[PDB]
Formats: sequence, C-alpha cells, structure tokens
Amino acid sequence: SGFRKMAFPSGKVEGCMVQVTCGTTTLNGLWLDDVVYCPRHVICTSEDMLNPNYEDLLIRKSNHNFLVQAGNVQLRVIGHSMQNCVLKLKVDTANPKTPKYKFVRIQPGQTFSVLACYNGSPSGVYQCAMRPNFTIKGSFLNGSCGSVGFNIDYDCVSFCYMHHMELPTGVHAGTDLEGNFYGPFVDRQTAQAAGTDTTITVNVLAWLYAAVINGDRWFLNRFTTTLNDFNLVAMKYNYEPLTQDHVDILGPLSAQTGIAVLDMCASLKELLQNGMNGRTILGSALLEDEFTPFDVVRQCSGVTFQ
Amino acid sequence: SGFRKMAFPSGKVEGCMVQVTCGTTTLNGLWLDDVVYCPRHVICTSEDMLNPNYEDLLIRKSNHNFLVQAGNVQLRVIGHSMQNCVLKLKVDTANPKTPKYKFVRIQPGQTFSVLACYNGSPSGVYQCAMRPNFTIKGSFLNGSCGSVGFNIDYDCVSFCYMHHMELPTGVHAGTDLEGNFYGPFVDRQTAQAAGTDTTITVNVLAWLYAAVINGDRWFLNRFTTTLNDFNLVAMKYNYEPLTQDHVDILGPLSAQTGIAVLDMCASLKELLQNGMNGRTILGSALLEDEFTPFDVVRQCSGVTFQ
Ligand SMILES: O=C1Nc2ccccc2C2(CCN(CCc3ccc(C(F)(F)F)cc3)CC2)O1
Ligand SMILES: O=C1Nc2ccccc2C2(CCN(CCc3ccc(C(F)(F)F)cc3)CC2)O1
Repeated sequence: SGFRKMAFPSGKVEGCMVQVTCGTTTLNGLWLDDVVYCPRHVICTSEDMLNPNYEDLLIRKSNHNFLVQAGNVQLRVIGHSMQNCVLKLKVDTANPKTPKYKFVRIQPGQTFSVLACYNGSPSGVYQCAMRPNFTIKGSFLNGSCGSVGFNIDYDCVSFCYMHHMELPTGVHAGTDLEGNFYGPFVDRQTAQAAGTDTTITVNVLAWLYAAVINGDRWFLNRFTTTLNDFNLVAMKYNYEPLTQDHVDILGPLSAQTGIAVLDMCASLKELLQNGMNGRTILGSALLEDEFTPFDVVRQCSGVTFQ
Repeated sequence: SGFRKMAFPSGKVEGCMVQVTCGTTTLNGLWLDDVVYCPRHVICTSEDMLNPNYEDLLIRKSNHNFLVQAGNVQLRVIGHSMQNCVLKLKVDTANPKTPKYKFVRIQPGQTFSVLACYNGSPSGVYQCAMRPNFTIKGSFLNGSCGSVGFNIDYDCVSFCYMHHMELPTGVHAGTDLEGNFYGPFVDRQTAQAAGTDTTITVNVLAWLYAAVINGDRWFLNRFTTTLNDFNLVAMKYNYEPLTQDHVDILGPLSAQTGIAVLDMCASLKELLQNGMNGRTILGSALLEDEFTPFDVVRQCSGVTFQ
C-alpha cells in the first residue's frame, strides 16, 4: 500500500513559531509557555560573524532590543539570557498554543521533521536524519535560522534540533534546544568541514524490510551472513558498523516478515557489491537510510497523533 | 543551500479532519464550514464493494446513521447528500477552524501535499504528484480513505484530492472535492489497471534547474537541441512530450540561471541516453519528476504561508 518519506503533522509546531529581530537581523524563534528560544547569532551583524564574542555583544543588548512578533501581534520581552548557543527571551504572555513538549538530544541515525520558516512564518515541512558526521541535509536559506526539528509521540512534541549554520559545502549544522551544537560545529563563519558522511546501516535494513512488506522483493537472495562478515563489507562501502543492538531493534520487522535480520544483511551485501543493475526499490535507485526501524513500523501500521 | 521534497505546513488542514462512521466502516472526513465531505463508500460493507449500487444503499441511511466525531466531540448531522463519489454531511456547527479555501481540480503533473489520517487523526504529511495516468503514488492503509491533498497559497488552502481506492498494483486513486475521480477509476472493487506511468518532463527539467542553483552541475554539457528532436528521445523513454507552454513556464528558472531551456533539454537527453554512470543529482540516482517549476521557484526563494 505504498511507502513514502513522511513528516509529522506540523500544526502543533506552527503555533509556536515567531519572528525575532535584533538590529538588522531577523530570524525565527520558538515560543513555548512564556519563553522564546532562538539562535544567539541574532545579535550579530554579518561583520560580527567572522569572530564573534557573544558575551561582549550581549552587554549592549537590553530586553527592548529583541523584537518578538507572533503573527501580527507584538510580544513584550521581560528578560533574556544566553544558554550555550541559544538565547531564551522571557515574554510576559504564555503561548496559548503551547503543546505538550520535551527537549531531546538525539543520536546520529535518528530522524525528525523540520518545519522550515522565514520571518516566523512556515514555508514547508520535510523529514531529515542526524547524519553520522552530525550534519543534516536540509533546505535552508537566509532567514531560516531558528527553524526547528521535532518528533511527535501521540500528543507530545519532542524538539530535537534548532537550525543555525550552513557549512561551505551546503550541508547544515545546528543545536539541540539547550543550545549545544550537534557535532563539533560552532556559530562562527570560519573553516569547519564535515567528516565522512557514512550510511546509516540499520536504517537501510529497516527500509529493505519496508520494501518487502510493500511488494518490492527482487533483492532477496539465497544467502545469509554474520555480523562480522557483513561489517567487513560495510566498512568498505562507508556504512556504519551494525551492532547487536541494531539487530535487536529490527526484531519486530524480522518477525512480521519472517526474514531473519542476517539474511537481510546478506541481501544488502549483494546490493552493495553488485549495485542495483538499473532497478529500483520503493521508487529509489539508491539505498535509502533516512527511515528508522521505528519509522517503518509506524508507517506500515498507521500510528496517529493528536 | 539544499533542496528537499517538501510538503506544505499541514496545520490548517489538521483542524479540518474528522472521523466518519457508518455501520462497521470508519474513515476520514473533511469539515469545512458546516459540511463534512467524505467518500461515499463509507456506506458499503466489504461485501457491498464488489458491485455497489450507491443510490440503493443510501435509501437505507438516515442522518443519525452517520457518526461524525471531531476529536472527542460528536457533531450533529442535520442533512446528507451524494455528489458524484462523495457524501456531503451537513452538521449543525460550523467548523471554527475553517481556513480560507477553494476546491480545485488539478492537471496531471501538478503536485500537492497529502495529510494521511486514520480515524480522523493525522498520521503524517508527504508530497505527491498527479501522475499522467491519473494515479498517485501514496502511502495509504485501510482507514486512510478520506485523507486529502492540498496546496496552500499564503492563507488559502486549495483542496485538490480526496483518497478513495488502492489498485491491485499498489498505486492510489481518488477524487477531487466535488467527488469526480481523477482518470477512469471507479469506487468498486474490480479489475481496473493503470495505464503507462510516464515521466513528467517539465518537472524533471525544473529539478535540474534546482540542482544547478544548488551546486550540482556535472550533467551540464556543451549541447543544445530542439523541441522536436528532444521529443523523439522523450517518447523513446516514456517521457511526456514537452510543449512550448512548458518552455514558457521554465522561463524564470532559465533567466535566473542563464541556461536556455533547450540547452537543459540537451543535458536531459544525454542523461536519458547515457544514464547516471553511478552519480547522483541532489541526492537522487533517478531523475525526479515530482517538483513543478513553481515548487522549485518557491523553495529556492523561501516563500511562506499564514
Ligand atoms: O490496510 C491494510 N489492509 C490489508 C489487506 C490485506 C492484507 C493486509 C492488510 C494490512 C493490515 C495490517 N497490516 C499490519 C501488519 C503489520 C506490518 C508490520 C508490522 C511491524 F513489523 F511493523 F511491526 C506489524 C504488523 C498491514 C497491511 O493493512
Ligand atoms: O540565503 C541566501 N543567501 C545567499 C548568499 C549568497 C548568494 C546567494 C544567496 C541567496 C539569496 C537569494 N537567492 C534567490 C535568487 C533566486 C533564485 C531563483 C529564482 C527563481 F528562478 F526561482 F525565480 C529567483 C531568485 C538565492 C540564494 O540566498
């Protein structure tokens, strides 16, 4: 019945997006209860961004210098502080649309939805993964800083990403909602290069399970393998090593399809060695690695949210 | 700065989804002002679906047989009628969350977002195209019927699709919001096969323009072509014929990049003849055809919505 790259419904997050302006710089903020969270580089000029001293730049800013606008209506800033690379602006009004929420710091390989915004207004929603090199491959133009990534479990939004930086290579870097960057990146306009973008092996396997459930099975073979034997081939192809924890997480997909995890590893190994020979799997000519095992279960089951 | 398959923010549509139950069948409805729109096959049993006489089945249904539930709260049905393949259930309460909206019947090649729902509750959002054979390639399980497709232009939601049927081949068929199917499909469980799924040429070209804007340009060559010469190769590869209307629509992308439309056609022609040779374009090993020229402009510019 079909399998699609699918984002969470975005309404709960749309009701949290505001515009934040400091000086000549405008980007997005996240309004939850009576706090607005945004990237601290809102206080920088494009001059400042080469070597900013954020503590010093903040000395010159008062509450009234942070212009916060929710739709057409202005919010009153009654306090501000810096936590790592985010500012927290206390406003005098609790966001009436605040959903149940959590702040979560995700691990490489985990997926989330991004609500890309400009000037506090939603532009679109798409699905991303935290890459093993701690970048994400997004769609972000100037003014999109402060857009957030999130997951939803029924009624509760877990915010995991806030967007801050584009690297010279066109990939993206950002923080969790406590303001700590994922990976080694900093909020300065300098030479920072991403490391190897390896493939998230457990996600590829989950997606192969999804393909089998949906009728694409030409890649199933007569072979099996072992974790160590498969991992020799994964390393050669810049795939993440597969662990027993990963095998365990694939357990429910293995059980429903009747295909042992290591048998699916042997299918993956032949795909890596032989290529696709011009065929497709679930409409892709590449092996997709931005579906987690939990994503596959969810979509193949029809789980929903408030 | 990156280019992603991107859906519209879904909040405005989330506030319109309800659950509709008739007998033992539950699916989704769309609540706009004081009318709930849903597939007429809600009145069928799985028996009925082999050869339904919808007019006859409706004789046995009264207002009180249609159970409409918005979140936890029941809506009072004060009238019902059948329009083509949709039912319209008049309720006694206008949806307080009704956005500005229109009903639009789209053309093959046009794209839209789908809010997949189960039991009136949103599950996820993804982007789709109306295929040239009038199917869509979605992600729909039992109970997702009545999920809708839509586009947004600033504050106004244009609803273009309601989901009704999965064909035996795993592709999807549905109606506009006046209840007329796209293509030749009917709401009966019978032998209906899709025609040729051809590639939407103008969308592929738009996506190649997007790639150039974002740094992927290895596929640009030293050649040009003509509409007629390109169309001979398109036919061979089951690509839609390119028209002068299509060339005109690509005009703004041509102007911004400085690459004449027919020059990009010559790049596409070499890609079709030679394949990708194992390379990728914007993270795909296939030529993507579910971005319209307007989608590319929008995403490459940062246009937003209420
Ligand atoms: O729409 C429909 N009609 C339908 C019609 C005929 C056969 C099967 C179906 C199903 C019914 C639920 N069936 C869920 C089975 C399942 C799959 C994966 C997992 C898991 F591994 F992810 F956990 C668990 C259960 C999916 C297909 O759906
Ligand atoms: O974020 C940023 N910083 C930035 C930094 C350096 C160079 C360019 C930029 C741009 C500035 C706007 N620029 C829009 C140009 C444009 C592209 C396509 C079209 C169209 F063909 F679709 F119509 C029209 C205009 C995109 C990149 O963006």
